[PDB]
Amino acid sequence: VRKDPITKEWTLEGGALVLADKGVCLIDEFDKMNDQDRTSIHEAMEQQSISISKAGIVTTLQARCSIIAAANPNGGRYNSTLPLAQNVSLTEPILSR
Amino acid sequence: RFDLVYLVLDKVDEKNDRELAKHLTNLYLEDVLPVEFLTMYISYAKEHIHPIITEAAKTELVRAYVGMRKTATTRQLESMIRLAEAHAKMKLKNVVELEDVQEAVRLIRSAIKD
Amino acid sequence: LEGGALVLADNGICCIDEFDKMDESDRTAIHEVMEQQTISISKAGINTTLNARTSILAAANPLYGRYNPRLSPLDNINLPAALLSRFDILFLMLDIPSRDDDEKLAEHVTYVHMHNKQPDLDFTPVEPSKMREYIAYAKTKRPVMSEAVNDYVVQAYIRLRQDSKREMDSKFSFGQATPRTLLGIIRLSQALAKLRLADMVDIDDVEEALRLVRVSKESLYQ
Amino acid sequence: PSIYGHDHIKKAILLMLMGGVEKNLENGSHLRGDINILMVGDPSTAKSQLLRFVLNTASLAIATTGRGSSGVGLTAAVTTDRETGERRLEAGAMVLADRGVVCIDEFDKMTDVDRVAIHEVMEQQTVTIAKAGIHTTLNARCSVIAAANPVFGQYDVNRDPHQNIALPDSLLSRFDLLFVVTDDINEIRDRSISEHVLRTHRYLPPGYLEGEPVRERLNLSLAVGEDPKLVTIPFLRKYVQYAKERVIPQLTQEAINVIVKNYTDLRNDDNTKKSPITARTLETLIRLATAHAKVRLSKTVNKVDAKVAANLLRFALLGED
Amino acid sequence: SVLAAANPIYGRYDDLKSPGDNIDFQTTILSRFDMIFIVKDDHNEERDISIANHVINIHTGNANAMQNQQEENGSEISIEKMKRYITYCRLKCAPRLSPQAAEKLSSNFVTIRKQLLINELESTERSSIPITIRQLEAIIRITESLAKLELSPIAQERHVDEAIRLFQASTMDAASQDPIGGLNQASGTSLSEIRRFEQELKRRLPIGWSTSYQTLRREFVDTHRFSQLALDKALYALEKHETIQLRHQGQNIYRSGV
Ligand SMILES: Nc1ncnc2c1ncn2[C@@H]1O[C@H](COP(=O)(O)OP(=O)(O)OP(=O)(O)O)[C@@H](O)[C@H]1O
Ligand SMILES: [Mg+2]
Repeated sequence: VRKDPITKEWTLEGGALVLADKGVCLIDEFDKMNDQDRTSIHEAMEQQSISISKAGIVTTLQARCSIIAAANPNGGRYNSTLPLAQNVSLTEPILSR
Repeated sequence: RFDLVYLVLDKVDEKNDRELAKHLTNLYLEDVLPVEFLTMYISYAKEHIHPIITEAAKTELVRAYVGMRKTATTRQLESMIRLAEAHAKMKLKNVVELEDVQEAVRLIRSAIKD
Repeated sequence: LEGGALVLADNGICCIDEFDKMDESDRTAIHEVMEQQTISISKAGINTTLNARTSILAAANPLYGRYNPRLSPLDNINLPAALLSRFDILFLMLDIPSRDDDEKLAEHVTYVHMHNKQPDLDFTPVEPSKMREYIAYAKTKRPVMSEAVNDYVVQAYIRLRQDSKREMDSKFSFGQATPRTLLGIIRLSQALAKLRLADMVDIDDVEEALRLVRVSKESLYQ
Repeated sequence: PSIYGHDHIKKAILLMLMGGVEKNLENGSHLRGDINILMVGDPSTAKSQLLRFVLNTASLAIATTGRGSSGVGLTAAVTTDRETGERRLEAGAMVLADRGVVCIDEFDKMTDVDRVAIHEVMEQQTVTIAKAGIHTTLNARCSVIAAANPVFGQYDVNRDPHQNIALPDSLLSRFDLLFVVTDDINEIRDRSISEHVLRTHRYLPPGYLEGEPVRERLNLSLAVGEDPKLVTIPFLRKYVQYAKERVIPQLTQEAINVIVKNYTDLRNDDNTKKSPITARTLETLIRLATAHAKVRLSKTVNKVDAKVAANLLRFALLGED
Repeated sequence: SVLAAANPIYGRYDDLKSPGDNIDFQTTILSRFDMIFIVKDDHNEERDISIANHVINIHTGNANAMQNQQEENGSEISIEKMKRYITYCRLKCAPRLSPQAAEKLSSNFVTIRKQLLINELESTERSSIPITIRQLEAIIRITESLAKLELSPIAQERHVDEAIRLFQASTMDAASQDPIGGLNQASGTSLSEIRRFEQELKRRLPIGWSTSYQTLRREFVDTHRFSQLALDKALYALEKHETIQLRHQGQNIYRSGV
C-alpha cells in the first residue's frame, strides 16, 4: 500500500506473486527465511488470491501462480535413518500445500 | 592495534594520598613552563625536519627485538621504530642514534611492565 | 540560535524533576555541564560554545517502586555510577513505617485542611523577601582561605580514605572515596562560610560540612 | 438495576458523581476534588457495562478506548480556521470534559507514548501546548473511571499484585480506588445470577407485541412539539445536580480524629494489600468523607462520613468486607 | 458477526500435549466466541473411501448432473432464495423465551459450570477454554436463532434442547479434552498407582469371568488404596481393548483379554 504522488490517495501496488500471475514464482533457499515472510504465501498457494484490508482499502486480488522451492535439510545434509519431520523445520500446514 | 596502552592505577597509599591532597590544597590556596614555545617548536619539528636511520639503530633494534622474543608480535618492532624516530625528531637532530632507540625500548618495555 | 534550559540558568539552579525517565540525549548535556560547564551547540554550521555555569538539583525515583534489600545502590536506580559520582551530595529519603511519626504527619496534614492557615507553632516563618535579600547578599560575598585551615582537611581526607579501604562491604556505602570528595568538602565549606562569616573560614566550618556529608552518607541505611 | 451485585463499586460510582470540595491554596496550587477509580478483573465481569451506564446517567461524560486514541487526540490539536484564515486550537477528549467524567476502556492496551499525556492531566489537571507559535495552558478538571485486564487472561492469587498489573507505579498511584474483581465458581451464585440474567432477557417494551422486532427508527418523527424501594433515574439526576450546586460541607475536628486513627492503624500493619499505602491515603479519606457529607445534604462532615469512607477504603485495599 | 478460522501451534492438534500448550489465544478473546469447533482427522478407512468417492465425483463432472435434481425437487434451495428467506426472517421476526425455557437453561448453566470446577481441581491448572455468563447468553441467542427459522413468535423447550446439544458439541467438547496422561504434578502418585492397580486387578481376575464396581471399590478401598480418580482408570484399561469391558448398564466389569 502506497500513497500516490499525484492523486494523494492510498493505492495498491504489485508484488512478486502478482507479477507472476499465470506464471511461476521461484524461491531459492526457502528454509533460510523468516516465518512471518514465509507465512504470507499460505493464502496464495491454495486459494490463489490475495486479500488486503489496509487504510480504507478492502480488496481481493488474484494470483494464479505455481511455486517451485528449493531448500536445505537440517545440518545441511539429509539423514536417511530419520523420518522427514525431523529433517526439516517446516510444519504440516505448509508441507501439505 | 594501539601503539601504546597505559594503565592508570589508584591504590590506597598514605604517602601518595597525602602528597596528592597537599598540592591540590596548595593549588586551591591563594598566595620552567613555556607558554607558546611548544606550539612553534612542534610546528618546526613537524614541517621541516625528517630524520633517517643508520646502522647504529640496526644493531640495537634487531638484537632488542630478538631479546624480546627470548609473545612480542611483529607490531612491536614497528612500534619501536616509530618511537625511536619520533624521539630523534626531538633534541633536534637529522639522524637516529643509540639514545633514541634506548629511550624507545625503555618506554615500550615499561608499557609491558603494566 | 535557541539555547536550552541548562544554558538559560546561569549562576542559577536547574531543578530536574523525574530524572529517572529522562533520556540519554539529555544525559549527554548533564554529563558535559558537570565536566566543563560550556555547552557545545548544534551542527547547523555555527560552531558555537556557550557558557553554562549552573547548579543542579535532581529528584530521583527508585526502580520498580521502593527501596529493595538488594545491597547495591546502583541496583536501586538506573543512573550510572559515573553520573552519580559527579553529584556533590546524594540524599536517600526512604519511607519507613513508624507508629509515632504517622500520627504527627496525619495531624499536620489535617490541620491544613480544617483551617487553611498552617499550624501555629513557636517556630517563626521569616519573611520571604528577607530570605531573598540575605541570599543575594551572601552570594555577593567572596570568602578567602588560610593555610592552617586546609591542613586539617588533609588529615580528614586520609582518615576517610583509610576508612574507605575497609568500608567496602555488602550493603553500606557507594564505592570508595575519590579526590572529588575532597573537592566537594571545600566546595560545601564555601557556602557554610558565606552563610554568616567572612574573610578566613573557621575550623568548625569544616566540621559542619563533614557532618552534613556524613549524615547524607549514613542516609543509605535510613 | 440490571447488574447483579457489585454493591461497593456502585457506592464508589455514586461518590464519584458527587465530587469533593476543591481547595485553592497558595503558591498557585489546588487540591483536586475528583475521585478516580480503576477496575481490574477477569473477563466477562460487567466492567464495561458500568462505564456505559456512567456515560448515560452523568451530566457530562466522554468515552475513550485505549487502542483507538492518540495523545494529540486527547489534549488538543492544531488546526486552521477556513472562514477567517488564522491558525487555532481544537479541543481534545480530556479538555472537552471539563467538570465532567472520562470513561476509558481497555486502559492497559494503550501505547506508552499515549499514556504519558494522561499522566499530566491526572496530576496537574492542565494541558500545556507549545506548538506552532501557540503557547497556552488549558484547563481540564475531569474525573477518571477506567477498566483494565491483568497481564494474563485471569487474575492469579499465587503471584504478587505488581506482576498481575502491567501498568507502571506512577500511573497507578493517581487512582483513589483500585478494585480487583474476580469470578469464582459457586453453585448458589450461579443459580441466582443465571435466574437474574434470564429474567432480564424476557423484557417487552410497552406497545410492542410478542415476536415484533423493535423498531428503533422513530419513523422520522423526531419530536412532537419543538421547544425495599428504588428511585427513578431523572430523580437521581435532580438529586445529584442539587447536591453538587447547593451544599459545600466543611471538615470538623471529630471527623479528623476518626480519620487519623484509621490512617495510623492502616499504615502500621502486616496485612498484604493489593496496593501500597502512602501519605496520599489521608487525602482519599478526606475526599470520600466530603462526598458522603454532600450525599446527606449537610454542611458539616460528621463521624458517620468518616466511618463510611473507612469501610469503603478497607474493602478496596483489603477485601475484608 | 465474526466467523474465524485458524490452525493450532505445530500445525496439528498434537493430542499428546496439554491443551494450554496448543492454543495461543488468550482467555480475553476466547470468551467472545459463542461456539468454538476443534477439528481433527480420525483416519478411518470407510470415511476415507466415502470422501474420496465424493471428491472424485466433483472432478469428473458427476456433481452437477446430480445436484440440480435435488435443488429441483424438495431438498435444496438456491443461494438467492436462501438470501431472500434470511432477509425476510431477520426483518420480520424476533422471538422471545418462555418461562419453562428459562428454567431449563438455568439448570444446564449450573451443570456446565459445575463440571469445570471438577476438571480444574483434578488438573490443578486453569482451563484454557472459559465458561462464563457470555456462554449462557450464547445459548439464549442460539435458542432464539433456532426459533427464528420457523417464524415462530415464542421459543420453547424443543429449541432449547437443540441449542443445548449444539453447545455440548461445540464448546463443552473442546473444554473436555480429557488428557489420558500428561505426566504432571496432578495424579503424581497415580504415575505408579495406575500400574499397581492394573497389576492387582489382572492378578485377581483371570481372562474370563466378571466383577462389580461395588466390590472393586469396597474391598480394594478397605485397604485404603482409594485415590478418588479411579473412575477413568477403568476406561483407560478399556482403551487397551483387552483389560476391561463394561456391560449391563455399566454395573458389570468383564475381563476380556490380556
Ligand atoms: N453481574 C452481571 N450481571 C449481569 N450481566 C452480567 C454480569 N456480569 C457479566 N454480565 C454480562 O456479561 C456480558 C459481558 O460483560 P462486559 O462486556 O461488561 O464484560 P467485561 O468485564 O467488559 O469483559 P472483557 O474483559 O471481555 O472486556 C454482558 O452481556 C453482561 O450483561
Ligand atoms: Mg469490556
